[PDB]
Amino acid sequence: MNTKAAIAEEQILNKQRARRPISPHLTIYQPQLTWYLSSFHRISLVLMGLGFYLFTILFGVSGLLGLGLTTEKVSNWYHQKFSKITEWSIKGSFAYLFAIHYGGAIRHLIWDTAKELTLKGVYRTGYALIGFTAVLGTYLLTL
Amino acid sequence: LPVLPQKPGGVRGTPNDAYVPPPENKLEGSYHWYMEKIFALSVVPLATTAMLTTGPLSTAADSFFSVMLLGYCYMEFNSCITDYISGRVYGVWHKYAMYMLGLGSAVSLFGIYKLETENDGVVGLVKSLWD
Amino acid sequence: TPRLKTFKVYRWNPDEPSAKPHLQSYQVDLNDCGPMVLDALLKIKDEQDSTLTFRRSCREGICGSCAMNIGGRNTLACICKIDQNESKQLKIYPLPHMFIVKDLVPDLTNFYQQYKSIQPYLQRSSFPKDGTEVLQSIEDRKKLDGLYECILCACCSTSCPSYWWNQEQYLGPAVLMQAYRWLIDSRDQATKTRKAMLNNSMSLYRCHTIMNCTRTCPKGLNPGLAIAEIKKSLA
Amino acid sequence: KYHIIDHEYDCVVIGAGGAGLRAAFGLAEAGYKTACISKLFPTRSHTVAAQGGINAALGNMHKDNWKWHMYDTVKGSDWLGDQDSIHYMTREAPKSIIELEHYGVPFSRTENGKIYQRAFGGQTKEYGKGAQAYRTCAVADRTGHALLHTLYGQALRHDTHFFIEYFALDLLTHNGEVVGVIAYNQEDGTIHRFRAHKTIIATGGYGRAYFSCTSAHTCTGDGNAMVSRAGFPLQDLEFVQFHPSGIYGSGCLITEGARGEGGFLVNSEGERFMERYAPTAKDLACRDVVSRAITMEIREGRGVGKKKDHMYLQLSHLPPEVLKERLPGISETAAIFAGVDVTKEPIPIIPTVHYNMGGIPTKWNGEALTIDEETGEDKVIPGLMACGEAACVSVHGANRLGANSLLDLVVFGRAVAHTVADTLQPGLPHKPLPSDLGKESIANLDKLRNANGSRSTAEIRMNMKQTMQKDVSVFRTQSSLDEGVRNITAVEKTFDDVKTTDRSMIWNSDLVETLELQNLLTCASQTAVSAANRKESRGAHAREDYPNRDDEHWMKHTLSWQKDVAAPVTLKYRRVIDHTLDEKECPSVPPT
Ligand SMILES: *Cc1cc2c(cc1C)nc1c(=O)[nH]c(=O)nc-1n2C[C@H](O)[C@H](O)[C@H](O)COP(=O)(O)OP(=O)(O)OC[C@H]1O[C@@H](n2cnc3c(N)ncnc32)[C@H](O)[C@@H]1O
Ligand SMILES: CCCCCCCC/C=C\CCCCCCCC(=O)O[C@H](COC(=O)CCCCCCC/C=C/CCCCCCCC)COP(=O)(O)OCCN
Ligand SMILES: C=C(CN(C(=O)c1c(C(F)F)nn(C)c1F)C1CC1)c1ccc(Cl)cc1Cl
Ligand code: SF4
Ligand code: F3S
Ligand code: FES
Repeated sequence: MNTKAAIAEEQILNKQRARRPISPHLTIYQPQLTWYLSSFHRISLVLMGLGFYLFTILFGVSGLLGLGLTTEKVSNWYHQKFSKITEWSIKGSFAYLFAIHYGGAIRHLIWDTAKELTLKGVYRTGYALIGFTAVLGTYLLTL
Repeated sequence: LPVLPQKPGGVRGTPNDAYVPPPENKLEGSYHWYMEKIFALSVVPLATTAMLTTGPLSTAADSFFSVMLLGYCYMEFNSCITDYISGRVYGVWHKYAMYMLGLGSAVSLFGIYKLETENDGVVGLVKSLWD
Repeated sequence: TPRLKTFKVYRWNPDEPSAKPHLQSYQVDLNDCGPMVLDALLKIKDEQDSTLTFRRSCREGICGSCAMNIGGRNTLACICKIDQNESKQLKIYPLPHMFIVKDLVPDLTNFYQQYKSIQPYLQRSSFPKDGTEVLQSIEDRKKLDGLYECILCACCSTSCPSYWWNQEQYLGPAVLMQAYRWLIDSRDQATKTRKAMLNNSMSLYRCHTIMNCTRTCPKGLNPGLAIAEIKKSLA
Repeated sequence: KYHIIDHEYDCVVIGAGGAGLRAAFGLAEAGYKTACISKLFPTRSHTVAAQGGINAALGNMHKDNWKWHMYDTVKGSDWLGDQDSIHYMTREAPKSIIELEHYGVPFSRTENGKIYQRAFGGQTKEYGKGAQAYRTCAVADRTGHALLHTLYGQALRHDTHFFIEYFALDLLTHNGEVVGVIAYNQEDGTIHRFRAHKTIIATGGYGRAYFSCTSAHTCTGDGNAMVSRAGFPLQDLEFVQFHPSGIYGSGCLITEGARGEGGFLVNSEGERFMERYAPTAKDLACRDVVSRAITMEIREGRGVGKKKDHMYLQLSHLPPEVLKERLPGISETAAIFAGVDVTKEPIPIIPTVHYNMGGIPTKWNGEALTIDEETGEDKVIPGLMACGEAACVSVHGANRLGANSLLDLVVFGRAVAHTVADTLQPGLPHKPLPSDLGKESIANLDKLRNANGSRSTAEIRMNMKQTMQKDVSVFRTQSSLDEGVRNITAVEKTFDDVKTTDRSMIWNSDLVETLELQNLLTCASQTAVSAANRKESRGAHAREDYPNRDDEHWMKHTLSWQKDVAAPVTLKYRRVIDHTLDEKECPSVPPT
């Protein structure tokens, strides 16, 4: 016994385990500043790192299967391609994604030296991140 | 993507069993933590000396910015594969997603070279694109 | 004249397994009720529908049995206070991303198997010769404050989005704080082998410093700073 | 309809408190196959709520002696304790706190590197005439919390098969000896039969038979009702202890360390309870005279209250630096249910039920007892043992000294594992019994599940709680104890018409609360009959019609029998042992 009584009890428990549901995780949780200001640090680099890859795999594909691309050759195709009202919807949303990732990467270089990790310091370095983003992102439009 | 058959209910056994931890593989553990902190410590000062520059950078200061931007972007795409496409639930397609982060980032380094030697820089492409 | 507040409790019955889960609505008179949430759950069970199942034991907040998700955040039901305004309602749920047994009872079997694997006991090799205790200073005993007094409620583990998806392999913020309680102990001379269970891909290195662990702890401890010192000690 | 699963072990321990955990790995470090059956997770037991210390005569702040500790345990019980278990407990007490530190208990330190120990009430040195001694050996406010979490982590070092969330129903018994238990898996819905050679009961006390108590929600008497249903007696059930401090309205507790270093109970006039009405010249005394100080203060009018049943305890005298280092767990548990700070205004206090000095009659080595029906001597029950709060060795006797209940768990959980190894050899065949061994315990699980009556299980539970608080209380006489026996008998005849509206078998919590009501009705009906038959006053049982303590006729224990609910209760008595283990090590203490 105790091995015949462990197989027999795991047969009816592995049968009941397969019909249990999962409790909801998103869509019920409270919106806080700890996981809303941290999902803007993964979104902002995926949307920016894709543009960095696509513009360097284009110059490195046209080297092998040679078409002869140049920086002033693609700049006319992008400038002349979009109307005026969508030229500023693209560049108006890359200025604020650059300021929230530049000012959020200094927030993480402090947190690997184990400083500013109390609850009083997680919130006061996150109120500077919303002030640094709204000023640097608007100054980059005037350039 | 085809999904491997999972454990029934998420668990298997009695509470007096134990989790058997993986062997020590510190090329994926502690040494990977070193590489993610060298690329971040050298893209924050180098981008700050690009908002204070009159025009484009020199080809000694622009190649060192572009190679340190590719490794910084590789190490975060590496960390989204291992959170969402895992070997527990997909199996073979955890490694096939890590080989297409191979020649989709080895052609990228060839694209850095054909920007730096004929045209001027990566920063000389985005400054002329505008923002 | 009574004051009726409306509660909304999660329901599931494993004898009808094809029925979807849903929220059921009760109304409790707040004049003859206690000030806490557990005092209003125990009246729905006694004077109304008595098939509502949940865990409870001390009603003080030191064992950690009544962990649930009350109003959006993870807390204990015997500390959380009823907002005395009958114009609003309340939504009670189980702990998030857990396989439920019956109603508000999650299956914490994986949570107990991960806690056994960190070896939570002293591992010396020698003791004094006269039969007296092993010495420790006052400044080394002060290093243990704020760490040994976790009640194992798993309210921090089931708020970490890296533990929502990867929980069959990532140890969570509640087990990784008790692994630090034994690493900085000055009487435990087994340190090199307690840092070889954590030097792989995903046992420690799925923490991305979101910090919902330190925000939702009902006892006021800091499990998000204790993971920042294990990473700094493996380097 | 049912299917039964058969296990087979050597020793089975029922309970995972501080006594059932110490005895569990004490038997698995000796080569035995042990199984620990628990209803909760082991770090959610009631002994996580303790906030005092563990008395031990270590002597690292002044000189000390273990014979001084023995005199205080003997005097403080009104000479009803067994003096051969006081001599054993107070001798093995220094050896079990140094051994408990080698497991990793984070004791508070002293500036030499040694354990720090404070003062409770009762311990005076030099044979009861001298200044107050210092031996309590405390962690700051979590002595009970840091003792479960260390004893549980040491049970994982060895092999101990924990069966978590099982509800034990009854003892299997064949021809006067016990052969195992029968349980019920809550998660799955199965019936399990365990078979063993020695089964050890460490369930705990019953405190939820009263209206207001300091106990948990799961502190029902479950081991005392398994034993009483098999035909065995229970001992000294009349001595219930009423703690002096406890929160008005709910029952929550502040520790007695709040009076160890600075504490005044200030009434409506503004005096200290030190003399002149209901007082001993010294405060910090034993827990029932101070409890008989407060209850005599409120009725004559000398008490502040919203309905004039209320008191105070000042903590504004203490410096603010000592309130964060010595008692940090008190400042947070008062500002939630009472809503006031500990530094500016005093806190409300009521006396409530604390501890039970009664249970299974036991020898000092762990073996359970009965009495013979021919000559009236003692008799060992084959196969049964007990330890913890559910046992009655008579170390506490008639009155409990503070911080001696955590020493009770460690010393007599270590002595249980030591006398099994001296009797039982590992590896032994089991006897083949009939195939329906324990068929009358599943016939009761079926009746209480398909129940249909008029009274719900939460309505009959309220007629038991309001009866025991009205009649069996602090002040007793033989005109309100006879009204308690006639009322608790009428409540027991309404359990025949209970009503249950949950027929599931997976986490059927409507069935577990009406199984715990059958256990509390057996334990509460034997307390009202035992307390109405002792015509004297000693310890925590004070009779107003007999105010003197009698020694020549009433220095004996009480044993009570009751088989089922609504059945007659009988009484027999046994003598108290008044000689030590060795007459040359410590002589006996005579009465005074
Ligand atoms: C209530 C209390 C007690 C207390 C105290 C403060 C409070 C609020 N302060 C103390 C102090 O300062 N100093 C001291 O010396 N003692 C103090 N106490 C008393 C002390 O806590 C108790 O004496 C002690 O806790 C008793 O321990 P024991 O091991 O005997 O009991 P337990 O921990 O309550 O055991 C509970 C376990 O039993 C299992 N169980 C119960 N019934 C069943 C059934 N039917 N089936 C299976 N298992 C069962 C539970 O699972 C639990 O593990
Ligand atoms: C630390 C974050 C790391 C970002 C990783 C993403 C990879 C690419 C990101 C950035 C590329 C280089 C950044 C260039 C630095 C800004 C230069 C600047 O501010 O000058 C502005 C140019 O304005 C800007 O460019 C605003 C900066 C935002 C750039 C775009 C944001 C994110 C870019 C994603 C790249 C997608 C494709 C772009 C080209 C492909 C090659 C990268 C005007 O020029 P001056 O007048 O000379 O400035 C001197 C002032 N006295
Ligand atoms: C809404 C989320 C959840 N979430 C994360 O998943 C997450 C994680 C963790 F999953 F490993 N680590 N980091 C850094 C994150 F942003 C954030 C809230 C925490 C989300 C955000 C961005 C993306 Cl592209 C996908 C998702 Cl689904
Ligand atoms: S750290 Fe806090 S929230 Fe997490 S398990 Fe411990 S007590 Fe609970
Ligand atoms: S919330 Fe989770 S991601 Fe890390 S910092 Fe805490 S364990
Ligand atoms: S009941 Fe123990 S913490 Fe809520």
